[PDB]
Amino acid sequence: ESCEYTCGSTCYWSSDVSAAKAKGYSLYESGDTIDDYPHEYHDYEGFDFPVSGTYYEYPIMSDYDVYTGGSPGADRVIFNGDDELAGVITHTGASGDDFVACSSS
Ligand SMILES: Nc1ccn([C@@H]2O[C@H](COP(=O)(O)O[C@H]3[C@@H](F)[C@H](n4cnc5c(=O)[nH]c(N)nc54)O[C@@H]3CO)[C@@H](O)[C@H]2O)c(=O)n1
Repeated sequence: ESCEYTCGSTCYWSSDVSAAKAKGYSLYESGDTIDDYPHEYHDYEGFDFPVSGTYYEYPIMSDYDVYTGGSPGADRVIFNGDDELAGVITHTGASGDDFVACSSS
């Protein structure tokens, strides 16, 4: 129950991240979307993610429910077509539609 990632003030447990990615990926895999998620993520920000691209983003929710439509909020789980985790990012602390990385702890 440690915070794998911390987005602004939000604590995500490894299980939170995994469930988000898992959802995002099962959709990616079928070629489906839910309110435009998962979305390809360009990485214009320049994050040097530990896994290779291309990357996809899927909302990760501060209430810990898996995204299934509606407002996506400020946080995103980044994964690739091999279901690998790249990271967790957020709009929280960034200027607009731009992102900043979530910290570990
Ligand atoms: N400060 C903010 C800003 C947006 N949000 C919500 O975020 C969503 C949409 O955000 P998001 O999923 O990131 O939508 C982004 C992505 F899907 C898409 N995209 C693709 N590649 C990239 C990239 O490298 N960078 C980037 N910033 N956006 C990208 O480009 C749009 C941004 O222009 C919306 O409902 C907003 O209400 C928020 O809660 N707080």
